[PDB]
Amino acid sequence: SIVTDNLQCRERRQHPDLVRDCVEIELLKEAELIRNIQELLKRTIKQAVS
Amino acid sequence: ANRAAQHELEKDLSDKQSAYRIDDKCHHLRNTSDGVSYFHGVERVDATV
Amino acid sequence: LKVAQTRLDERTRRPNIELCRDMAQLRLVNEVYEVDDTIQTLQQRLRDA
Amino acid sequence: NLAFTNRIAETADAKNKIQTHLAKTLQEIFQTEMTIESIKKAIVEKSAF
Amino acid sequence: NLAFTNRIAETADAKNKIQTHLAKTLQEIFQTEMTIESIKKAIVEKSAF
Amino acid sequence: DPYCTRSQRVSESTMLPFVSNRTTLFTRYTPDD
Amino acid sequence: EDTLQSLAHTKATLEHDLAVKANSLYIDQDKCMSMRRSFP
Amino acid sequence: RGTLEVDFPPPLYSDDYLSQEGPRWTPAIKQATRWKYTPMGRDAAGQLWYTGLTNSDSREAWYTLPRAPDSPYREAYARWHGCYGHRERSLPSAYTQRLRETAWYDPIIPAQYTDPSTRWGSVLWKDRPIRGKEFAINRHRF
Amino acid sequence: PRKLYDVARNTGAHTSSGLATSGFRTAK
Repeated sequence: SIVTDNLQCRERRQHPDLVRDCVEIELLKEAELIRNIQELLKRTIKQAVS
Repeated sequence: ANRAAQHELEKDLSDKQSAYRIDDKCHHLRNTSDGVSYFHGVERVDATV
Repeated sequence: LKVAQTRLDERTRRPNIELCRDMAQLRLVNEVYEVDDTIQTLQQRLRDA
Repeated sequence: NLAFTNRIAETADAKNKIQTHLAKTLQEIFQTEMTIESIKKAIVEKSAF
Repeated sequence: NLAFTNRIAETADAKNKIQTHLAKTLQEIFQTEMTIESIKKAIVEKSAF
Repeated sequence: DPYCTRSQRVSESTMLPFVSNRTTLFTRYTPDD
Repeated sequence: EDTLQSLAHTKATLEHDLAVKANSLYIDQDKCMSMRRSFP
Repeated sequence: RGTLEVDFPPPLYSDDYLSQEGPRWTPAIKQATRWKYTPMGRDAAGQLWYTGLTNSDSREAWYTLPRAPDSPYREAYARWHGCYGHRERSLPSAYTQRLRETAWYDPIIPAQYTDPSTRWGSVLWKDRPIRGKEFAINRHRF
Repeated sequence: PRKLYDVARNTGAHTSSGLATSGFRTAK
């Protein structure tokens, strides 16, 4: 939730600075890492209940 | 400037035509159709912008 | 399940801005999980019979 | 005009190769389906034995 | 016992249809009370002209 | 030079913005790719 | 079953490739060369 | 164990975890104003412009009914949002909040209160066959 | 060939700017 709010607030930038820079790259990487980890957790908990 | 703004509208029209083709071929697909097969794992992926 | 799987993934090659998380995607992944759970329950009833 | 002639020729060659490969893939898929149906009938007969 | 069971089911469905008809009629009388005032507003503006 | 800038020249020219409303960044490709 | 799903994936890939090359031919041959035939 | 006889087609669904990749580029959101630099000539000037959703007759009621020529109202987004709200009200809110931008939504795709099964419920009532002893089907829901 | 060199700076298979050879340009 914190990461996606960061994405909308940083993406509403004024026109001479709306860039694709080092901040956007690591923000997108962080969002994908979060989704990957909370995909792995479901598999782990199902193996636990089995 | 008039022609450039035209070209922007034409590009939007092209994207919407491609979307119409894909989603119409989705919607009119039926059970007991010919082009159906298993594809495991596309419900796991969600890459949308 | 075959028909729902093909309906899901042929909406993956979509154009750039048209690649939207429509309600169709949510409804289709819920369909996939629902028909999966139906399959496991019917398998267990088969074993009990 | 020369560059246009060369580009049209190259991409027409690519489209013809693609269409041949698609036809071969469709025939392969159909007779693989007949193969897996044969395996299912064989398993049923072995169960009876 | 069967005679009471079917009679209760029938009269309960009649009562449910009466429920839904009353809800729709209350929504309708709210909407026409909302639209009865714009006539008076129109009359005031026409008096000004 | 007054004619060294025209609308046909700065319509071509690239340092000026002339921006549109799309924010997606398309990619280009090389023929060997 | 594994071989069938791999073949189905390659079918979808070749079908999208067919569509994109057909549109590229359509542009480059039909809409772009009419002006070169005209030459005002 | 002994000899087994198997007859059912399908597999168990969840298997073979895969290192999935991700979406490319920032999500788009409606902005309230934008900036345009329109004539490609030596005469040129950059101006900002109202995207129409801020200055809008956002409330359609009996008092705002007549409307005005100079009022910044767009018919296209109005009709589309009317039919889109008609569509959206049928869906439950727990799925509707996935159409909101900020990711407040649950990591579990099925909703918990809708689902009759228990999420990771460790118990399964399983019964063995012993001669002279009842086989009770569906002991969960008595 | 100024725009040819300008496009050829970004001509590889990566996220290129708004550099459309005629017309408008991406905002990002």
